[PDB]
Amino acid sequence: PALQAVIVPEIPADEEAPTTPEDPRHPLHAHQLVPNSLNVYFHNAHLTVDGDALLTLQELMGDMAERTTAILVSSAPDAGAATATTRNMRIYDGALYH
Repeated sequence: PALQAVIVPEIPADEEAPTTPEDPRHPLHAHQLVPNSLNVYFHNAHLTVDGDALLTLQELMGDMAERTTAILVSSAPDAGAATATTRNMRIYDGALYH
């Protein structure tokens, strides 16, 4: 829910795409910076991105990631050391999906 706040402007038709952050037409200008938006989080890092750079968020949104979950897997010991008494004890290791 913090990701939908893109503050790219409505560029007038048949106009050049601004690149420097000194003009107000740039999305990283202080005039077009509302708090709790992606532009202030980019400016806190002081990185330079364009209008289409933040416009790629709306098509990056097409694939979603639900939530991270914990996976604990286990298996028997390997066939090089699998005997009648080692098969009782298994190996237990865990991982983090997403």
